[PDB]
Amino acid sequence: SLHDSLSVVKRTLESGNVVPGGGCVEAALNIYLDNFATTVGSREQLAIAEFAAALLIIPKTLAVNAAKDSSELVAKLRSY
Amino acid sequence: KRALQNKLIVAGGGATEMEVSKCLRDYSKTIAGKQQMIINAFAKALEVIPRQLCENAGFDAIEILNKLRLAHSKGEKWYGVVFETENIGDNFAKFVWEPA
Repeated sequence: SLHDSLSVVKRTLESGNVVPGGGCVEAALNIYLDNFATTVGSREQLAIAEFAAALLIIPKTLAVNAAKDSSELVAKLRSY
Repeated sequence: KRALQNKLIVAGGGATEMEVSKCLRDYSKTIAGKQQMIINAFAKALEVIPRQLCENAGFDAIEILNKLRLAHSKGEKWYGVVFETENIGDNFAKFVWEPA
């Protein structure tokens, strides 16, 4: 077990730059990119908005696989 | 007729729908759960009016809707679809109004 635990912690530490998972990146980009879209006002505003929305498939899928109601788990992320 | 019967008016040409849609998009920012998605869907559905007003008139609905959203965020709550020359403008000053 110690050999396993050291491998798990090492893998995390090996990456000099880390970003929180669990939907943090996708949910954060969803909101940030949605604001970005508002600076265009042409055609890319729609492509950016749909691109941003697409990233929510990850926290949505994770919630469904957890047997939890994605409509609350994902919505709460958008709020936070 | 309505100019004499209804003293309480709001700007037309989608201007009223734009202000409601905006206030809904902001309201939903404080709502969590299933209600958030439905409120936003309502805010989106309201845009069917300025959308179809543009499309049926032969206008570039995508450009006009984008200009309406962005121009409205500046605080001018009477922006709407102009049918004289394809653009957006103050439909209250231009006397394009509907009873409240």
